[PDB]
Amino acid sequence: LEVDGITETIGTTQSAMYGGASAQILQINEDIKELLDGLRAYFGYNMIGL
Amino acid sequence: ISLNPIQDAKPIDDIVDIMTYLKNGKVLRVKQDNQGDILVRMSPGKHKFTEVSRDLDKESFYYKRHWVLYNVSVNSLITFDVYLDEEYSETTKVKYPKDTIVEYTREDQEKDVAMIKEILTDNNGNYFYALIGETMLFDENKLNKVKD
Amino acid sequence: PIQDAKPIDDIVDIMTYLKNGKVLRVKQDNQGDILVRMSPGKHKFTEVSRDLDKESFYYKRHWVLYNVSVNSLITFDVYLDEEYSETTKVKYPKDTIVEYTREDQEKDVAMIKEILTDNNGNYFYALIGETMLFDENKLNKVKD
Amino acid sequence: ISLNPIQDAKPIDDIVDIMTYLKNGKVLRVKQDNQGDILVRMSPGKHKFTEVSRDLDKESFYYKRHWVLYNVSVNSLITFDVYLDEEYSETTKVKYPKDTIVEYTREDQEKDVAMIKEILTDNNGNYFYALIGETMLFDENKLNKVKD
Amino acid sequence: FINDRGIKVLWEEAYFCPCLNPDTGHPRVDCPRCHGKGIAYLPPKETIMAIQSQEKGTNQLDIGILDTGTAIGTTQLEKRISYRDRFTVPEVLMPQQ
Ligand SMILES: [Zn+2]
Repeated sequence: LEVDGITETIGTTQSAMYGGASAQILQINEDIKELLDGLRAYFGYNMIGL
Repeated sequence: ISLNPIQDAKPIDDIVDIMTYLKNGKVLRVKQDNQGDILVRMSPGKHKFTEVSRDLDKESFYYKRHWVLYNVSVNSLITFDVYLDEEYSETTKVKYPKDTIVEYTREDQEKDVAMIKEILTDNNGNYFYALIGETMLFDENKLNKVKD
Repeated sequence: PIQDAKPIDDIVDIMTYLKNGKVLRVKQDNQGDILVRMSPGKHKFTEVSRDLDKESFYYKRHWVLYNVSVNSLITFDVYLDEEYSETTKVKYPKDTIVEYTREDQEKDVAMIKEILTDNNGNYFYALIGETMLFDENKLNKVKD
Repeated sequence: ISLNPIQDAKPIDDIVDIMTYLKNGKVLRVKQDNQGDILVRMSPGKHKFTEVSRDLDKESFYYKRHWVLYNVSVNSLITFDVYLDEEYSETTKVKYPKDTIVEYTREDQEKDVAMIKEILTDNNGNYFYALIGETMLFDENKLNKVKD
Repeated sequence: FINDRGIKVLWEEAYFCPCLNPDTGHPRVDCPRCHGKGIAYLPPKETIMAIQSQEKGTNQLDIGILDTGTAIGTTQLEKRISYRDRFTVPEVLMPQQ
C-alpha cells in the first residue's frame, strides 16, 4: 500500500505453485516417512501360505 | 396441501422492553445502516458489561459464537431497528412482509391497493398472501409494491 | 439516620425514569459529576450536561448530544438529580477504607457502609463484614 | 496434605542496608521501570567497582553469569524497589502476595475486605490464603483484588 | 492500514459560539463554551489517525518567542473534517519552559 507517503508492504509464503503451509507440510511428510518406516519394523511384513 | 403460516420478525420499537430482554440476558440482533448486522449480549456471570459479536448464526455444536466487549450506545439502539435472535432468521426473507401495502390486480381488470395480513407457503416455496377486502390468497408474481 | 443517598440498582428503572424524562446524576471516579437526560421532541437521543447547579434566573443548564454507554450506567452510581443531597458531613464517607481493631483487639482493614446520627450530629459507622458500630475516633483512614 | 508456606520476596526499603549487603558482596537484583531487570554486584578482589549483569538465573554449572562495569547511581537504588537474589525467584509468582488487601466473598453473601497474612500451596499448586478476621484458608478463584 | 499505522486521538468538531457580540462580530472574553476564543467545540469523539512531519517552528519576535508548528495528518474513511477542527493526543507529551 501507499498512502500520503506511508507505505506498508508484505510478501508471503503463498505462491502460484506452493501453498502457505506447504513448507511445514513438506517437513511433516519428511518426519512421517522416517517415523512410519521405522515403526513398520516393529510389526514386520505380512505373510500367508498357499 | 401447504405449510402452516410463517411469522415475520417483529422489530422491537420501545427501548424499555429491549433493555429488559438484555438484562435477562436474551440475545439481541441489531442492523447498522453503515457497517454491519451484529448481535448484542450482556455478559454472563457477575462481571457485567455489554458484548458484541458478528457470528450471525444459530449456536451449532460446530459453530461457536465469539464475544468481545464493546461500549454499546443508547442512541444506536433507538435509531436502528433491532430484533430478537430467536425470530430473525433465514427461515423467512419474504419479498413483501406482513403489514406491507401492495397493489394487486383484481378480476375486473382494476388494480386495487391492499395490505398483506397473513403469509403461508406451499411445499414448493411459493408464498400465499391474504389481503384485506379479499377472501382467497394471492401469489407473489401477481402483486406489485408501490414505493413512495 | 440520614437518607441523603437513594441509589438506583436496576438499569431497567433508570431507563423507565429516562422515558419519564427526569434528569439523572451519574458519579465519576476522580472526575467531574455529570447529568444525563433524554431529548424531547420527535427524535429521542441521550443528552448530557456538565452543569450541576440548580436551574435559576442566573443559571441555565447546557445540554448536548452524546453516545452514552450502558456500561457506565450499569456500573456507576446513579441518582435522581432533584432528590440528591450534595454531601453527607462525616469524616469517612461510605466505601472508604479504614483500619479497625476487632473485638479480640486484633487489627483488620474494612470499608464503611452506614449512616446513623443522633440529633446533635454525633455519627457512628458500621463496617463491611461487621455488625456493631464504630466511632469517628476508633476508625483510622487507610492511606492509598 | 500440602506444601509448607512459601515466603514472598521482601523489597529492601532503606539505602543503608542495601549498601551494607553490597559492601559484603552479596548480589542485588534491581527492576528498572523503563528498560529491564538487572543484577548488581561490587567487584571481587581489590580492584573495587560496581558491576551489572542481565544473566537472571541461579549460577548453574552450565550457566555462567557475566559481569560488566557500570556507574550505578544512588537515585536508581532509591527509586527502584530492589531485592536480594537469594529470595527473588520463580519459586513464587503469586497473583496476590502477602500483605495484599483483597475483597473476599463470605458465607453470608457479603463481600468483606481483608489482608493476606499467610501463603501456602497444595501439591497441585493452588495457593491457600490466610485472611485477617478469618480462620480457614481461601482460594485464589474466590478472591477479588480492588485496585485504587 | 490506517488503524495499523495511526495513533489514538480525540476528535472534537468546531462551531462558532453564540457568545459572539452581534454588533462587533467578536466574542466574549470568558464563557464556559469558549474561553476567549471565538469558536466553541462539541463533545469529544475517539478516533485513530496518522500524522507526519510533526514540526515545532519557533519564531523569535519583538513580542517574544512564539510557536508556529505544522504537521500533516491522514484520516480514516467516511469522516468529513471541518475548518478549525481540533485534535488532541493525550499519549504524547511536549516539553516547555
Ligand atoms: Zn463563547
